[PDB]
Amino acid sequence: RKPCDTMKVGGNLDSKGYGVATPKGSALGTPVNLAVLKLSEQGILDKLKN
Amino acid sequence: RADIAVAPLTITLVREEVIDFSKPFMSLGISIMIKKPQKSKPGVFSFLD
Amino acid sequence: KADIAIAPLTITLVREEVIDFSKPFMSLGISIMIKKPQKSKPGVFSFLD
Amino acid sequence: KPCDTMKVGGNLDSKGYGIATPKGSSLGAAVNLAVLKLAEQGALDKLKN
Amino acid sequence: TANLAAFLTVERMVSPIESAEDLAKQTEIAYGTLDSGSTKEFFRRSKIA
Amino acid sequence: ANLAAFLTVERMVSPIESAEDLSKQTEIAYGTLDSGSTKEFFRRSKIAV
Ligand SMILES: O=c1[nH]c2cc(C(F)(F)F)c(N3CCOCC3)cc2n(CP(=O)(O)O)c1=O
Ligand SMILES: O=c1[nH]c2cc(C(F)(F)F)c(N3CCOCC3)cc2n(CP(=O)(O)O)c1=O
Repeated sequence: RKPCDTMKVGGNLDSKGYGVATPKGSALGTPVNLAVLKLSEQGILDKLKN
Repeated sequence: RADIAVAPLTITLVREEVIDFSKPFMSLGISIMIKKPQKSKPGVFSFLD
Repeated sequence: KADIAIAPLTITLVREEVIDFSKPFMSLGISIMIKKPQKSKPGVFSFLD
Repeated sequence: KPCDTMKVGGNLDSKGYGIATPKGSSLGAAVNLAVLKLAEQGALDKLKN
Repeated sequence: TANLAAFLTVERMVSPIESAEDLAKQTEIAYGTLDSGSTKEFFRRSKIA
Repeated sequence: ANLAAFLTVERMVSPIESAEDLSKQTEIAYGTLDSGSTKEFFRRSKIAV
């Protein structure tokens, strides 16, 4: 972002990660996770990241 | 009050025991932010340095 | 033939369709392996280096 | 050894290893909770170092 | 001549910060986090010295 | 002064930094393993790089 006056140095310090939130015992959680894995293997997450 | 949530929520142990999570879509870590200094080198003023 | 596998096995979609997987303990990616750049003989370019 | 290579650049893709269990198993959820407990305590980073 | 050589010797000195051990090795450049959250709780519940 | 500066520190750097540096040149070649999902990532990629 402007004024483009910062930069990121160093590697990641811990293993953090975000995921799709669903209630416990939900029936749609397994097809949602299959869709997440399908979008991850297709690389469309990296496309939206770019 | 909700049915499903798509948001950057951190997958923790204390949150897994009440609600479930799928596999993570974006891994990340703790970063370092600096002031990003540039090469502000002047001309004639740097000769008499 | 086994009960549980604790080994670096790659989490894919085609492996999810038959067995289950847990949350990732260590994230990684594809990196660049090159040798360490040592000193090279510069030659004639050291006349005005 | 001979300590003659080095890695540069960030990761190009999102890869991650996890514990595998067969589908319909009873131990997969306590294994996942134990993985989350080891992740939050930083013991995985300790073994990585 | 010696003074300009000393200044150019200073010009090729220590690279900027690239690791947390570089932050621990100095005291001139201070740093901070957010006042509340799991980011500060990571350093509060840390075990690495 | 600058020749003393080059003869003083002698901290050589690497020519290749990012993944786009491999596409930016052609003199230094690069390859992967002959079989595997790493090669399938390059085979089924959608990025023009
Ligand atoms: O579940 C959590 N998810 C979070 C997600 C994000 C974001 F990155 F925006 F998605 C952030 N920010 C990071 C820096 O910019 C401001 C907000 C904080 C989060 N926090 C607070 P923490 O406890 O300090 O981690 C959580 O608790
Ligand atoms: O499930 C898989 N797990 C794998 C685990 C490893 C590692 F853990 F690193 F040993 C490796 N190697 C990559 C680096 O050098 C040595 C072997 C390959 C794996 N492959 C083959 P891929 O399909 O090409 O990824 C898998 O299929």
